[PDB]
Amino acid sequence: PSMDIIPLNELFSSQVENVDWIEYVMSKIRAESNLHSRDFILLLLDFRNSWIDGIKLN
Amino acid sequence: LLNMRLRNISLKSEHCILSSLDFQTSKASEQLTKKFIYPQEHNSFLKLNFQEISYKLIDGTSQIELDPICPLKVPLTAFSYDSISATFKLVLLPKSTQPHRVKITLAYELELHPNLKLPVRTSWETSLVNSKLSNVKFKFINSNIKVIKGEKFTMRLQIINSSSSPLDLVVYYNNTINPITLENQYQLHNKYRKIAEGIILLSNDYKIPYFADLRFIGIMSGYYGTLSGLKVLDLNTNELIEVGNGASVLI
Amino acid sequence: VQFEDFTSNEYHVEASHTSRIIVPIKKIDYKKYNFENTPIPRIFPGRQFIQSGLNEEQT
Repeated sequence: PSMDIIPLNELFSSQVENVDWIEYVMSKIRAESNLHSRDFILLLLDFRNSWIDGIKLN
Repeated sequence: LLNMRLRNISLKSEHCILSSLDFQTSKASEQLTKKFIYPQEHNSFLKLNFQEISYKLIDGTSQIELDPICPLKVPLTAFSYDSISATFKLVLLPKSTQPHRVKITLAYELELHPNLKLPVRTSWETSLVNSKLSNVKFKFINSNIKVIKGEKFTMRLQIINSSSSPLDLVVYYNNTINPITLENQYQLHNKYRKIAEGIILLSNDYKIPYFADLRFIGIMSGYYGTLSGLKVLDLNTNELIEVGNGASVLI
Repeated sequence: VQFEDFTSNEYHVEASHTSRIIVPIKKIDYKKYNFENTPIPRIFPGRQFIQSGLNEEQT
């Protein structure tokens, strides 16, 4: 029940490359050596649970 | 009347009080003895400072200045050593002693010995964010301490209430560029763009019902002083008050 | 939950729920033990109303 979209500017580093989206954008930019950033914008979904147990959410 | 001395004290409020004395050469006294020195064929003076000491004036006390000092001797110069005080709460103006020992010089003899001591009071005297309504004081339990490396991290907004309906309010970050001498337009645009796009706040409308964790990720570098954007909002009309506090370098 | 040698699994209680963790234990042998001695007080100072208002079997 909300939504927000945020651009991207930092190339990042290899020692932090363990959360899913930064290793996705780095892995996508290992090839195609004209783009670096400012073209891989980042949208912020916010899931909310109106129920009574945990869910696993891929 | 050979070496003018002054003490400057600066009030570092997040630490001790810092006060530094400063020796100088006193030019209106140097041309005096320069006249008789070049009468005796000497270009500049050779005053030797052999025992310089600041003592904490009390019934009896003494301190030690916050770096190292040798036994030095200079011609036409100025030196300034710094000693750390203790940052008082309210209304106790401390005093110091500041003794010194200038030893003059002549042709390998006739060292006319001098000494001086000017005792005076060392009080020049020129992070809780209060709610400004009902003393709902906020303080981060680790403010101004964060060397992140574009990783996740957690902070702690320890809210302190009246303990009278203590479940009221919601945080949020407002990732939106605020809508604002043409380079005064551009510096405000770069400030408002790097504020509203550099960090994310992974728990957005967290709706706190008295600690919090507030995980961020922080996707651009640079020293973010004062961490703006991170507003709260409360049961009344608009308690849109800031935190105004906490900082993080991100490299 | 750790017993003296029984170690349970890793459950997950979410926010306000109950989750009955079931623990085994053997019985305690009556002839091997003694269960008819008075539980001691910490102090040895007060008289503690030494005329204790209790019978034999209730004690």
